[PDB]
Amino acid sequence: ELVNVVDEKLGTAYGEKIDLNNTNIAAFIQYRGLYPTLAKLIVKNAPYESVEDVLNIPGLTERQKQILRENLEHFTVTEVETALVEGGDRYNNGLYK
Amino acid sequence: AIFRFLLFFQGFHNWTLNPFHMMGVAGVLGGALLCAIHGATVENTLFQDGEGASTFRAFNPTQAEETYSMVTANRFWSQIFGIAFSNKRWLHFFMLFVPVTGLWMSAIGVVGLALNLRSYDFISQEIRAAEDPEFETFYTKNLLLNEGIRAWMAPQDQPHENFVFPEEVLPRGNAL
Amino acid sequence: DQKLGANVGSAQGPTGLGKYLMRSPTGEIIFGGETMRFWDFRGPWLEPLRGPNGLDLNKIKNDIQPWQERRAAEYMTHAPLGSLNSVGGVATEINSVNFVSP
Amino acid sequence: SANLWERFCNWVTSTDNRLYVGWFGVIMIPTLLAATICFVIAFIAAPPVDIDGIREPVSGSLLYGNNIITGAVVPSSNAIGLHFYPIWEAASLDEWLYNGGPYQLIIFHFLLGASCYMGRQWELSYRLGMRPWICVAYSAPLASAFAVFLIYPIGQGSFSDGMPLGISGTFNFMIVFQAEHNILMHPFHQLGVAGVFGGALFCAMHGSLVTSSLIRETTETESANYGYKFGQEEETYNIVAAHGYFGRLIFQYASFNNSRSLHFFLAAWPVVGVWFTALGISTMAFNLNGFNFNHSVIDAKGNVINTWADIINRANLGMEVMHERNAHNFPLDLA
Amino acid sequence: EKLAFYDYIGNNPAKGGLFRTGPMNKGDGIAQAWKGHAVFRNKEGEELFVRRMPAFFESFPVILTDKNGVVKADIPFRRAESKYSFEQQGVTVSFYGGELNGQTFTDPPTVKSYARKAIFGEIFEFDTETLNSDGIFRTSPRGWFTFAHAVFA
Amino acid sequence: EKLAFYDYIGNNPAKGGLFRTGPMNKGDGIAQAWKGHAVFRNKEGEELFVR
Amino acid sequence: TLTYDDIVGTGLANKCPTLDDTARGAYPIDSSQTYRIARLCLQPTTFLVKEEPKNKRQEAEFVPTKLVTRETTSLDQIQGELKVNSDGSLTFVEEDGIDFQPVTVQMAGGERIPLLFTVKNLVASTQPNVTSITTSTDFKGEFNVPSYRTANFLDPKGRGLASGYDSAIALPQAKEEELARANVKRFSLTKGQISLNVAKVDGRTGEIAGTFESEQLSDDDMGAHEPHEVKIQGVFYASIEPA
Amino acid sequence: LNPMWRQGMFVLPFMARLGVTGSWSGWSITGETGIDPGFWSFEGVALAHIV
Amino acid sequence: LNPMWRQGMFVLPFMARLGVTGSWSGWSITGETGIDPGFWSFEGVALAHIV
Amino acid sequence: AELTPEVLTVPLNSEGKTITLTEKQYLEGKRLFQYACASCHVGGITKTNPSLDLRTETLALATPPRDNIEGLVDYMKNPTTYDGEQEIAEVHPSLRSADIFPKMRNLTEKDLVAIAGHILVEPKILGDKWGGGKVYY
Ligand code: CLA
Ligand code: CLA
Ligand code: CLA
Ligand code: CLA
Ligand SMILES: CC(C)=CCC/C(C)=C/CC/C(C)=C/CC/C(C)=C/CC/C(C)=C/CC/C(C)=C/CC/C(C)=C/CC/C(C)=C/CC/C(C)=C/CC1=CC(=O)C(C)=C(C)C1=O
Ligand SMILES: CCCCCCCCCCCCCCCC(=O)OC[C@H](CO[C@@H]1O[C@H](CS(=O)(=O)O)[C@@H](O)[C@H](O)[C@H]1O)OC(=O)CCCCCCCCCCCCCCC
Ligand SMILES: [Ca+2]
Ligand SMILES: [Cl-]
Repeated sequence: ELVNVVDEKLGTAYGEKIDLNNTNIAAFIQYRGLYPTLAKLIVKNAPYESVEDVLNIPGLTERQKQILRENLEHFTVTEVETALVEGGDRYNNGLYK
Repeated sequence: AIFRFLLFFQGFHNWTLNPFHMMGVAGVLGGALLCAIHGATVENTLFQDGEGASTFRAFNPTQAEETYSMVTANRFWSQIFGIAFSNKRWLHFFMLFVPVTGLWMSAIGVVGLALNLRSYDFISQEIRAAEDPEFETFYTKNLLLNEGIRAWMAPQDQPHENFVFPEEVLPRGNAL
Repeated sequence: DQKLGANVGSAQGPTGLGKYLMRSPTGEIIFGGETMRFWDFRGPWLEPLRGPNGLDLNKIKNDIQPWQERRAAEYMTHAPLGSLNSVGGVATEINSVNFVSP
Repeated sequence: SANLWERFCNWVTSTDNRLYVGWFGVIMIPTLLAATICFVIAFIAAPPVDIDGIREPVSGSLLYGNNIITGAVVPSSNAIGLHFYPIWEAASLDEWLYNGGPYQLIIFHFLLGASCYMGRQWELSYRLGMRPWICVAYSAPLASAFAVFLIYPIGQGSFSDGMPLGISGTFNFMIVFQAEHNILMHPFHQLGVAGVFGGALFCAMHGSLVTSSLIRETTETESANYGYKFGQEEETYNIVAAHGYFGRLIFQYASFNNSRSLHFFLAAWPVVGVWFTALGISTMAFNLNGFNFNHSVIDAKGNVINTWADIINRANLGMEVMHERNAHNFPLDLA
Repeated sequence: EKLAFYDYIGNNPAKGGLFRTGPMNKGDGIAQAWKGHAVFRNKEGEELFVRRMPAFFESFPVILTDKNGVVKADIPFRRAESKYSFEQQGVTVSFYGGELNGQTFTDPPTVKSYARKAIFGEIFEFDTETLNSDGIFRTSPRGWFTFAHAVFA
Repeated sequence: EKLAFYDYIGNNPAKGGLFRTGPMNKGDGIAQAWKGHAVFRNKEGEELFVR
Repeated sequence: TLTYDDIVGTGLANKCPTLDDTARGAYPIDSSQTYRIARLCLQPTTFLVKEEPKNKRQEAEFVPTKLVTRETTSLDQIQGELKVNSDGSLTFVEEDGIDFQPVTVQMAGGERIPLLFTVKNLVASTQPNVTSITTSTDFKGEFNVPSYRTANFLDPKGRGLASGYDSAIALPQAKEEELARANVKRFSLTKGQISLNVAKVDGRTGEIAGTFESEQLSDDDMGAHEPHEVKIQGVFYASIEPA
Repeated sequence: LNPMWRQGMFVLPFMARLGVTGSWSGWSITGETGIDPGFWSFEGVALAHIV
Repeated sequence: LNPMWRQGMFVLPFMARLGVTGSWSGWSITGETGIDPGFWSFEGVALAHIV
Repeated sequence: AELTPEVLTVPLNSEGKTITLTEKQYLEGKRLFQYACASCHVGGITKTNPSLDLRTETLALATPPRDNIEGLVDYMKNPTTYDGEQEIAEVHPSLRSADIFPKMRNLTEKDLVAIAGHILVEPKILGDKWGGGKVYY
């Protein structure tokens, strides 16, 4: 049947925590020291099979890995949704103030 | 406080799309034309009754001859517009009729807006717009403008309703 | 956004036209958005990014200079939009920045 | 033959023509026939136009689902901007109708002809020995069409931003304009409605005063109009009885007794008022908008105390935030 | 049922249009039965309330608040940052008395459908077939008589 | 298909009525496709023909 | 070489570079030295739209169409590695570039057929054992065709997928089952086929040229109607370099 | 659920406000049966005026 | 299966009998594409007479 | 309903210590805020990057914390990204870059304290308005 994949996504982990595989980059601005450098790395570094897989990003300094560990409770992960990832919408989804 | 009355009527009643309002403007706009056109037609079809350039003094406050060539005026317009008056009595009655009839029509339209019996939509249009997502007219466009007006104004324009419209419920295009 | 890791060259906007870069009617690579109407603009700050076919995706990708970024920022926040009473911005803006382009 | 060309010039300029095809007419008559014929065909059978250059065609013709009130001739694409788009600039007509080609062909020919129409309104006045200036009254409505069809587009950087050729299409032009420029709060527009309201007012004033002070020459059961013959020597109304009444309505010195001073005012008012309204659209075409009193009156602590000026801003944001849904990609609307 | 029926905006003479001809039935359709009172609740069991449609509005948004008027749930426009979507709140709907009496619905779409309906007051079951209705409100005789005479006068 | 179509009485001009207005399509409907030749047979295998 | 001004308004900018009749040589592949494509470019020449055989399945063919938009069709600035494979073949793998252009073409009836002509995520391959790239050294592979309109796009009535209205707000009390398809927006994602067959090599500077043929689906308009099959023929130009 | 004011009735209500609430065919505005409106039924009123 | 004579066309056939078999929009009576009818297309004929 | 010194009491440093501004400093800040910020920071937002605003909470979760006089002042001298892992004085007005941003030349330590104070006092007065954009206008 016909369903709005996005409105359905909001009934899962996404919609409750920062989805490492879908959620737009700006969402990382709600936690200390994640935005610029790390959010870019997280988003840029394709999907993850589990939240912890973020700790495995090649190059992460020991401090970055520390920070990531702290905020894991604010992340989750769900199937990559095209409607939410296509068009590069994770770097700019047409929303501002 | 009157400009919002205008904007309101657009947003809520889609007043501009009302047949009576249109007649209204047709009368006021058309009435402001007769005013201008007749005035100019007279000042530039005047007879010479003085030796000065400022022909204002050259006027006979005590009737007698016509101060402007009604016969010349007729021929002028009859050649530039194709149609032209030729009975000052009618030309002047016309000038009463046009703007007075206009305002009367614009009134009726509002008398209907009282009961909210507006001229908001065209049903045939909405039905096709529902089934077919690629059908777009300057009409559909306008209705969306109304939606925005209502949603963004209603809160501070109707305090007694204690409206609270979460940012996420607020209709908005892209980027803006 | 490019600094945030976005590939400007292949970015697809809502209409499917090209969020950041698109083509003009005669084939040249220009900026996207409503700004497609001003693809005839030439200027010191922007020229070094233009190639023989219009905006070069390689220069744009790594030759943007800081003086240009702040130039763009400066001019962006100083567009010739204002009110009679001299309130810079869009008719819906708030009072604060008293300015109207010469 | 007294000399063909010499004759030609005598015919053209002839004041014995049913319609005075003038010298200006020689340019007018063809340009206006192109504009009208193209319009009528467009409005009836033209296909959808991608006005906003974002590949989202807006159909505005009858045969494509429109009626008189909604239907319109859609402005050229925004991808075209201010570029000249003549039929011979398109790979095919199919491409030309899609990019809103007809619009330019229409606006350019009309504005051209409508100008010559003014030039003619002088010429005939010359050939007939009457004073000029009538054409100067017509300079106001023309200067508006110009402002709405050419000045605003030049200023805004695209013809896609010019007023559409249709009823609803015009309402769109207004609603959006207001949002981006807050025109109701601009002096020039206010003077415009003053001229228009005033016009209609005075038009009713004169009209009534005169018709009400007509010298009786008609039966009780005979049209009061017949009491006038085309080509009269004396006047058909008592301008002294007229002034007598109106002078008592308000007060003597606030009433006209000089038909010439009356008629000048009658013409001067609307034309001057509309001149400013035309200058309004032409001024706001360079983003010098109406007064912005947003968050002006604030209280002792700093809180913002709203005025009707603010309630207007909300209504404006709605229009702003909703117009051209998919056309914006960035924060500020600078186009 | 009769009593519930009067509590439906589709009988408010202030809804309608000048050229929206015919009976009120060519609009929402011939009323068949009262589906019942709809009570909306969210995961915590809290009972929500649907903000009704003021006659002024042709279209109105779906917003849900508690007794104190605090917005608890709604149907978002831009989902990008929605905090109260029916999904995130586990909103459900239950009916009492009427067609849907004793039943409950929990799948977001169905819940939102009825929520979208609650806005007009008591939810009813219409027969749109017969008169080939279009689903656009029309005014009552009270409304027409009032308009005609206000004009004539 | 075209050839088969001509062998259909619904294209015979002698069928119709004086006040049966409109195109032939308002009648039997817009032709979409040829279902095919129908061959009728009875228990004995004999082939029958429709008058 | 020509400057920007030497091309502006001529339409030349929407034209992939060309090699002269001479350049019909062959470029060598070290197989122990990584190679990449500094610039792949695709220029459309024709857009054919396979017609729906009506109900009467009679086998359908592709038909030419008029380009209703203008000279904005070309794909340029494509880039990626041209890794050499064990069996001695070559596979190109795109990374980034102007890899898509929204094209709209009309047909016999007058129907506009919009498509998102692209080659996103290209993975072209060649014949096994290809020490040197000769004339006609077929490249074949698939790519991805994302929805024409992205998530944020709103239809004339405000309805959208990632944003916009939930239903037909213009018909407050209408049955919804019929309107289902047009209210619920779906984001289509599909595969495409393309083949780049060389025609001109130039081992000297390492820049090959040729012609391509690709097939893909057109816009389904947020899943409101079925997509049309499209075939696209044109020419290409690639700049191979060691790097 | 389907009273006169839902069926775009305009004259029928003014006839009930003063007494006429039945039809010669048996039914009645209030919804009763077996009632005998006599001659002054909606039909009756309508008849009268025509004459 | 759906030629002019099924669509209640009356003038369209008389225009094909003498040559005009195409439209400025691209299609053609015989069912071909890419054809260029020139000016004398059904539209053309229709245009001419009006003038 | 007035700007009491109770409202002009904003956090001075990270260690809880506070400072109390005066109606003179406030107005002065407000004036300076217009002179060198409004251009891009009108009403607490950020035109050239709408993702980061001047909301006290936003400044609180910044890195280092910029939700106090000390914080904001440092920033106005040597600006950094939200995680602080990168100095941006080259594309953001600051003291160490007044040659590039002339408006910042006049600005003296007195001025910097006022501007900083303004940023912390505004939300106290306007509330939600200060952070959000057109939605709250
Ligand atoms: C082409 C553009 C156009 C035009 C020509 C008109 C024209 C008109 N509109 Mg209109 N309108 C437009 C666009 C336009 N509109 C748009 C875009 C909108 C937004 C949707 C509206 C919304 C709108 C509304 C909501 C209304 C109109 C109305 C009217 C009409 C009545 C105006 C009148 O004469 O007041 C005359 C004012 C009076 C009330 C007359 C009595 C006033 C006394 C005599 C004056 C006393 C003065 C005093 C002595 C001096 C003291 C003052 C002191 C300050 C000195 C008029 C026909 C109104 C109408 O239709 O009402 C019937 C109306 O309600 N319009
Ligand atoms: C209550 C009736 C009323 C009145 C008094 C006004 C009055 C006015 N409207 Mg207005 N308006 C009304 C209803 C009314 N409106 C309605 C119902 C609508 C539609 C919703 C509008 C829509 C509207 C618009 C859109 C605009 C106005 C504007 C104006 C102002 C200039 C209009 C003008 O030039 O008229 C033309 C008529 C004249 C030429 C008569 C002039 C008479 C004036 C009032 C002076 C009177 C003299 C004064 C009494 C002093 C005499 C004392 C002396 C003898 C000692 C004016 C103050 C304009 C404005 O805002 O400008 C600032 C404007 O843009 N109105
Ligand atoms: C004024 C008294 C009146 C009233 C209040 C009603 C009311 C009603 N009638 Mg009705 N009717 C009336 C008189 C009246 N009728 C008369 C005299 C007749 C005999 C012709 C009918 C015949 C009739 C029928 C046959 C039907 C109704 C129906 C209905 C109902 C549906 C409403 C409707 O269709 O609106 C329609 C309203 C309009 C379209 C508005 C008309 C406004 C016009 C267009 C304005 C014209 C402007 C003018 C040209 C401008 C020029 C002026 C300029 C030159 C200066 C409604 C209760 C229907 C019903 O049965 O419902 C089930 C129905 O089927 N009526
Ligand atoms: C005689 C030439 C002629 C012919 C052969 C046709 C034939 C046709 N037309 Mg047609 N048409 C014609 C002239 C003609 N038209 C003209 C002049 C017009 C302009 C008004 C039209 C306008 C027109 C339209 C708009 C349409 C057609 C259509 C059609 C087709 C459908 C057939 C039809 O509807 O039958 C209808 C036949 C009748 C109802 C018979 C009328 C007989 C009357 C009732 C007799 C009157 C008797 C008289 C009063 C007695 C008084 C005498 C007594 C006092 C002594 C058909 C091919 C339709 C088509 O397009 O199909 C898809 C269609 O939509 N035509
Ligand atoms: C292909 C298709 C279908 C095309 C469609 C195109 C399109 C969309 C068109 C739609 C048009 C449309 C339907 C518009 C609706 C508007 C309309 C009909 C409104 C309703 C009108 C109405 C009943 C309302 C009442 C208000 C009213 C009475 C206004 C009337 C205004 C009116 C007619 C004024 C006429 C003004 C005018 C130009 C007259 C000039 C007269 C003249 C030449 C005088 C010159 C002159 C001056 C002198 O001084 C002297 C001395 C002489 C001698 C003299 O001559
Ligand atoms: C690409 C180029 C195309 C060129 C086209 C070919 C040339 C033009 C052919 C014209 C054929 C049509 C004849 C028209 C007759 C006529 O108008 O009246 C006949 C009168 C009498 O003419 C008088 O007529 C006299 C002859 S007679 O009286 O007609 O017998 C004659 O002797 C005298 O010279 C003459 O002035 O014509 C005139 O008074 C001259 C003015 C003609 C004005 C032309 C139309 C103006 C249109 C303005 C724009 C309107 C826009 C659309 C609005 C709907
Ligand atoms: Ca097809
Ligand atoms: Cl719009």
